[PDB]
Amino acid sequence: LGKLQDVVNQNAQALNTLVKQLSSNFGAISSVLNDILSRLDPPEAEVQID
Amino acid sequence: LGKLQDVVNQNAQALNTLVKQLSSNFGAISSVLNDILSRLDPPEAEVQIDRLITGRLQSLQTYVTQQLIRAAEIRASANLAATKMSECVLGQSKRVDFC
Amino acid sequence: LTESNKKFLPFQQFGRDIADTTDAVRDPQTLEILDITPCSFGGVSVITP
Amino acid sequence: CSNLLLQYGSFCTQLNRALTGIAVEQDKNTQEVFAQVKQIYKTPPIKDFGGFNFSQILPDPSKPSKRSPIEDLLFNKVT
Amino acid sequence: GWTAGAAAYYVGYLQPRTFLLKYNENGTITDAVDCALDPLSETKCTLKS
Amino acid sequence: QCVNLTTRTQLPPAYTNSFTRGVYYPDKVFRSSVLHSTQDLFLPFFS
Ligand SMILES: *[C@@H]1O[C@H](CO)[C@@H](O[C@@H]2O[C@H](CO)[C@@H](O)[C@H](O)[C@H]2NC(C)=O)[C@H](O)[C@H]1NC(C)=O
Ligand SMILES: *[C@@H]1O[C@H](CO)[C@@H](O)[C@H](O)[C@H]1NC(C)=O
Ligand SMILES: *[C@@H]1O[C@H](CO)[C@@H](O)[C@H](O)[C@H]1NC(C)=O
Repeated sequence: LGKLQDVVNQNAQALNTLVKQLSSNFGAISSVLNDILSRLDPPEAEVQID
Repeated sequence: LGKLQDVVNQNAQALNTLVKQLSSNFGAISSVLNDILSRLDPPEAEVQIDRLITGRLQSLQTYVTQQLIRAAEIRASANLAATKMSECVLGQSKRVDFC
Repeated sequence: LTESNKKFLPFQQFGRDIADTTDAVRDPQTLEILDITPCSFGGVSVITP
Repeated sequence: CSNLLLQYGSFCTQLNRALTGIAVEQDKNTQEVFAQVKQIYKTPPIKDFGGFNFSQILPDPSKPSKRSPIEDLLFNKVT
Repeated sequence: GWTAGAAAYYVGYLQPRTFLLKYNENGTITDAVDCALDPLSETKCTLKS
Repeated sequence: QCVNLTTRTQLPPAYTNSFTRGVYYPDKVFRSSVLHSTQDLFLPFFS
């Protein structure tokens, strides 16, 4: 079946892309904010979290 | 023919708007990245390049959103045309004021 | 650089289009108008049985 | 620029997927409108319909194009 | 006592304004329409036609 | 060297109206069938 399969595959792949979006640096020096929080002082940390 | 001319003009004007958006600075000191690459070293020019990237990405996202809305409208019109083709052309439709 | 068939007025150097892209230039030696065209681009597509 | 787009490659993948879906959507849209019959029929050589003049909507073999004069006029009307 | 024949000259002052210029196939200016002179001119120059 | 003139009867300056005058090429580029708008110093029409 074609019509019943795309409506599930597109949603699953969009959810996979949403999950993968957390693995990107987004122009920063790290992906997870906890590394900056445990490594940087709060004035420099808040810029990376922003 | 109004509808075809309007949709063609809308697509062409959106494409030209994207082209002219490529010629924008988005608050930076220049539009083209080659000028800033030649005039400023990359260790000091990453912020302006990132701002240009963000502006072009926003332009691309808006273009994709408008194209998706236009494609949905075109699909609705095509479905209406297909139903009319199946009913009024491929037989006689008893639906008054439909064909 | 393609040999164009359009002449230029004798006070201009460059030439642009509707999209503000410089696609026409004049050689500064013996007055030849040469077009500017992007080289080549595209995408490889795979047909699988 | 590509080195910095490595962080936005997922967004570019989403836009490319949306554009490919739009292209295949417009490709599929013609099939349910015009491809309704899987057999190509033809008109008789002698046009005797009792008085109904069908030459305007029927294609004319005088021109190299298969378009009817009404459809050719429609083609010339819209840019 | 002197003579100078017949002559006349005009002097004008330029100010910054926005003008929409029409170009032909030869690349020569034919007509110009303002944007802060007439509402019809503003409508013409805003539509780029 | 120069000499000075003498006081005589002159005519006061008058004012006339321009009619689509004072238009020049604003750039050294070529545009064909292009309706292009630029910000440059021109002479206003009917001024
Ligand atoms: C059907 O209508 C067409 C109109 O397009 C008729 O074609 C015209 O016929 C007249 C009569 O000889 C000519 O003077 C015109 O030049 C024709 N026009 C074109 C565009 O061909 C045609 O004769 C009609 N047929 C019938 C059977 O009535
Ligand atoms: C410039 O000099 C060269 C060499 O003499 C000549 O071939 C060319 O025509 C000249 N260009 C001019 C005069 O515009
Ligand atoms: C300007 O272009 C027109 C359009 O073909 C042509 O008839 C005319 O001869 C051209 N004039 C010059 C000076 O090239």
